[PDB]
Amino acid sequence: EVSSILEERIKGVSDEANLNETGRVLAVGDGIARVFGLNNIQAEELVEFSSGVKGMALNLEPGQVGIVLFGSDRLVKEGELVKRTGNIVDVPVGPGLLGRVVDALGNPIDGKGPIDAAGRSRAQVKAPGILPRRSVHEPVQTGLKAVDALVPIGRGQRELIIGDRQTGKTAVALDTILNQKRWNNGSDESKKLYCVYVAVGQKRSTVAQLVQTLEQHDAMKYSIIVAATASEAAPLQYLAPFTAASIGEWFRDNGKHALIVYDDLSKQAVAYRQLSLLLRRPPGREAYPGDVFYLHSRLLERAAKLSEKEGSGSLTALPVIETQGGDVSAYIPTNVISITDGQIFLEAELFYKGIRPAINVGLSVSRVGSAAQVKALKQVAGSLKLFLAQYREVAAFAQSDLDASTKQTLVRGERLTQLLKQNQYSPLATEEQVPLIYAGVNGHLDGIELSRIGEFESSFLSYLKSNHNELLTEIREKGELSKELLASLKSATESFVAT
Amino acid sequence: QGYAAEISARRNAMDNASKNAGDMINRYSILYNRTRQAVITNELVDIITGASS
Amino acid sequence: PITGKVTAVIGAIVDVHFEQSELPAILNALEIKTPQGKLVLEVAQHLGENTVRTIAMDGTEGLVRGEKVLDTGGPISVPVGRETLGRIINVIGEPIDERGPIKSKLRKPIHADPPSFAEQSTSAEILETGIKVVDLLAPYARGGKIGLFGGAGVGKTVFIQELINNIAKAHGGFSVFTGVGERTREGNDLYREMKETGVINLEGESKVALVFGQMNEPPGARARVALTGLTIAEYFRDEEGQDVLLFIDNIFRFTQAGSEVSALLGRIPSAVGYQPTLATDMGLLQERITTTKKGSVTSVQAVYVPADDLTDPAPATTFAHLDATTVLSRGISELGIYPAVDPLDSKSRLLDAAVVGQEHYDVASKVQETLQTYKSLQDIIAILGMDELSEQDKLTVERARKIQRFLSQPFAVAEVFTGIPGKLVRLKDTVASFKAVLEGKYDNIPEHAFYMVGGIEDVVAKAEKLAA
Repeated sequence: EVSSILEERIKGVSDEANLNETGRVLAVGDGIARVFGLNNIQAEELVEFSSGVKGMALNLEPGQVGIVLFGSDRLVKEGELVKRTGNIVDVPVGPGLLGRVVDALGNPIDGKGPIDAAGRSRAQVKAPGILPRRSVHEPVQTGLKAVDALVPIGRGQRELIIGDRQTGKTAVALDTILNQKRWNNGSDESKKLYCVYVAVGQKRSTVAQLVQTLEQHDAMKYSIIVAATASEAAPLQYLAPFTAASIGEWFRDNGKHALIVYDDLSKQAVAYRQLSLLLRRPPGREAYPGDVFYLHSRLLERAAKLSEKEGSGSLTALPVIETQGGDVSAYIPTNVISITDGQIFLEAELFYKGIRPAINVGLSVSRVGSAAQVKALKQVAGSLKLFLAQYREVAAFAQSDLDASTKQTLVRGERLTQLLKQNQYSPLATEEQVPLIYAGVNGHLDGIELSRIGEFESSFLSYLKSNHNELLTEIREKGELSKELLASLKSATESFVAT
Repeated sequence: QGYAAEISARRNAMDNASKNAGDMINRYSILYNRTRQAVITNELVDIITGASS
Repeated sequence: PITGKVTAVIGAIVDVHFEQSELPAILNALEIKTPQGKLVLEVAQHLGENTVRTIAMDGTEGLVRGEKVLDTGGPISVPVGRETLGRIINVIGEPIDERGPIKSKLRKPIHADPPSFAEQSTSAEILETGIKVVDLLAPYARGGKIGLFGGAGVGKTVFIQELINNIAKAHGGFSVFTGVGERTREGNDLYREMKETGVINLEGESKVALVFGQMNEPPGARARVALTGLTIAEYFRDEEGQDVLLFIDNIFRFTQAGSEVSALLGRIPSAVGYQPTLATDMGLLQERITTTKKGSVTSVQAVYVPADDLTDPAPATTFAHLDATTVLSRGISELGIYPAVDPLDSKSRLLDAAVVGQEHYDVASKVQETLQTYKSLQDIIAILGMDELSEQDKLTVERARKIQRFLSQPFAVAEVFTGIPGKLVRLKDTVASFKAVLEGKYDNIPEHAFYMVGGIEDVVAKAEKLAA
C-alpha cells in the first residue's frame, strides 16, 4: 500500500557512488571524529558518515579533519567511511514552513508532510549593511497593552525579553504571537508578520503543548516553529538560530515583515560551551566560551529592517534570555544587553503577586520606543509613563497619613496597575487599548473601585462596542486620536462611569 | 507638647538610621562585587591549569 | 611571488604553509583570492617548517585547505587623502559608504609605531572647545584622551556631533569617528543624521570620516578598525599638518575584540578575562595619540565600562590613559540643560592652576566651590525650606540657580534638535562670564536670561531681551 510507495522510492535511488573524497575515522571519541581524507572539503561542510551521521567540520587541521558530529556516537566507531556531501549547511526557506514544526535540518518533526519550501539556502550569511537598512518607524503591536505603551515595539529590531526561569517566559512571548493573528488576517504584508518561534532546549512534551495551544488558537499558518528540543544535539542547537534566521530571510527578502523569537539564547550558550570544551578551546568568562559575544552578535544583527530600495522588509526579533538568579550582571546577560536595542525585564515579585504581565517597568526600555508607537496610543499614554513614575515613588508611601496628592496618586496608580493586568493567553485589540487608558488618564477609573475595575473594563468595552463601535473603528482606522475623538471619549467614559 | 516631640524624634532617628544602613549597604556591596570577581578568577585558574595539563 | 597553501582552518586562525625562504614577516598582510573577493589574513606567528600562523580579518566559512595565498608584504595599506573624508570605510580599506571606490592619493600601513620621546609633547596644550562646561571644568587638550560616560542618543552622539562643528570653527580640523562594536542600524541612523546635520555632505564637504565596525564583523576585524582609523588621522596630522579630533567608540568592545584574538592565539587571558597583552594593545594605540611637531591628534574616546566596574583592569588601563573624563548625566538633561554634562563629575587632570591659567583656575575653583556648596546646601535647604537660607546662602542660591541656567547653551548641531541656534563660546570669554557672575554683575539679571545662552556677550543681549 503505502509500503509499495516507499519501495518504489527506494527503487528510485541507484545513483553512482563515486565519492571523489571519502574519509575514514581514525578515532572517534566524544563525538569528535578525526578523519583521514577530505582533502578539498570546505569549512563547516556537511559530511555524511557510514552511520549516516551528519556533521560540520569546525576544525580543519592539517593531519586530521575534526568533524563535529550532529548525530549520536552510538553507531559511530573507528574507521567509518565519511562521504563528503560537499554542501555547507542549508535548510529549506520559503512560505512552506508556515504551520510546520521542523527540526534544524528541515525534517518535519510534527510530520506535517515533507517540507516543500521555495529554496534551501545556507544557514549562515552575514548581516545587512548600513545602507541596506532604513530606520524603523513601523509599529508592531503585541496585544499586550503594557508592552505596546510602556515599551512600544517596531519592526526589524532586537529588544530583550529577559526574565527569571519558568515564569512562563514563553507565555509572555506566546501572547505576542497570538495577537499577530489579528494583523495576519489583515491584507498588508507588513501587517503579516510570519512568526518564527525557536524553541531551544525545550523538551518535546513542552513544545507539544505549545504546538497544541497554537493549534487551539489556529496560529499555525503564520507561525513557524524551528525546534531544537532538549534531546537535540548541541551542533543542532548551535546552528539552530542561524538556521532559523535564513528562513526569515526569505520573508525579509520578499520585503515582508516577520518576527523571530529566539527562546532562549541562554540554552544556546550552553551548547556552544559544550562544543568549545569538546574542541578544547578555552572557556571564556563564567565558563561560557569567549566568542559567545561574537556568536550572539553574528546572529542578532541579522534582525534588521531593510531599506526601501531593499524593498522595505524586516525580520523583527525578540530574544529571550533566562536570568538564573535575576542577574543581568551575569556575563551572558550583560553581553546581550549591550548587543541589543532595548530589554524588557519581567519582575519575579510581580509574577508572584499575580500581576501578569509581570514586567518591571523601570528595567524595561525600548530604544526605538515611541517611534514605533501608534499615535493614538502615544497621546493617551505619555501621561501614563509620568503617572507610573510618581506611582513608583508613592509605592513606598503604601507603608497611613499621606499628603492628599500622594494619596490620590496611590489610588490612581493602584487602579492603573490593575488595568495593565491582562490575563495570560488573552491578547487585546489596539482599538480597545486606547479608550481604557484614556479613562485612567482622565482619572475616570480612579473613582471606580479596584474590584470593580475588572467588571468595568469588559463592560466598558462592550458599552463602547454598543454605544459607538463607529468611534472604535474610526479610532482603529485613523490610528490617531483627534481632539474630537478624545472629547467624545471623555464624555463616553463619563456616561459609562455613571453606570 | 512632649508627645509631639517624642514622636518627632522617633521619626528623625528612624530616618537617619535608614541613611546609615544605606551607606553600609553600599560599602559591603562593593566588597561583594570584588569578592565575586575573585571567586571567578580562582575558578578560572583551576580550569586553565587543567587545560594546560 | 610569495605564496603559500592553507594548511589549517581551525576557527579564524588559518595556518599557511609557504615554500622555503619565501616566508612573510610578522604583521604582514596576506590576501587569499576568493569568491569573497579577498580574505585578508595578518601573519601573527611563524610556526616554523616554513609555515606560519595567521589570523583572519574576513570570515573563513567554507574555506578549502590548500588554497594559494598571496602575500601583500606588510600591514594592510588603507587609502588616505582629503578625498577619503566622508567615506564609511571597512577594516580592509574599502568603501562601505557604497558611493563606490574611495578616491585616494596614497595608502598607508595600518600598524605604525608611536613617535619618539622627542616627538612627544614636551609641554601641555589646551585644545579649544566651545561647550562652556567643557571649557571650564575639563578643558580639552591636544593629544588628550577624553573618556565619555553616560547614555548615547540625545547624550553622547549629539555631543560628538557638536564637537565636529566646533572643531571646524576652532581649527578647521577633521575627524574620524571610528565605531567599534557598532549596531549597524544605529550606525545607519548616525550616518544619515551626520549627513543631515551636514558634518558629512557629499553634495558638499564632509569633515568627519566614518569607520564603522559592526559587531557581526569578525573579532580580528574589530581589533583592526582602530589601528586603521588612527592611521587616517595620522595622515592628516603628520602629512597634512592638521589638528584633528578622532572619536573612538567603546573601548569595552576594543578590549573584547582583542581578548578573543589573544585567546584564539592561545595566549592565557589574564584575570577578569582580559588578554595578557592587554597593556601593550592600549599602549601602542594610545601612544599614537599625541601632539607631534607636525600636527596633533587628539582623541575623544567613549569609555563604556562593563557592569559599572572601574575596578576591572581594562577600565583601569583606560583611566591611566585618560586625561579627562566627561561624565554626561541624565539628571542634568532633565534639568533642561543641553549640555547634558554633569559638572561635578566632569574632571580633567589638565585643569591645574598654571596649566589653565591662574585666573581661569581661580574662577574655576570658585565655580566649583559655588556649585559644590549649592548642591549640598540644596540638600537640606529643600527639606528645611528656602526661607531657612541665610542671606549669604540665598545669595549663593540666587547666583547658583543663575549658573544652572547659564549652563544651558544650545549646541550648533542641535540647532534643529532643541530648536534654538547653538551658542559657541570661546574659552577666554567663558572665564569672563564666570568672573562677572561671581562678582554678581548678573545676579540682578533673571535666571532664564541665562537659560540657553552662551558667553558674556550673549548674556548681555539676553539680559536686555529677557526684560525687554
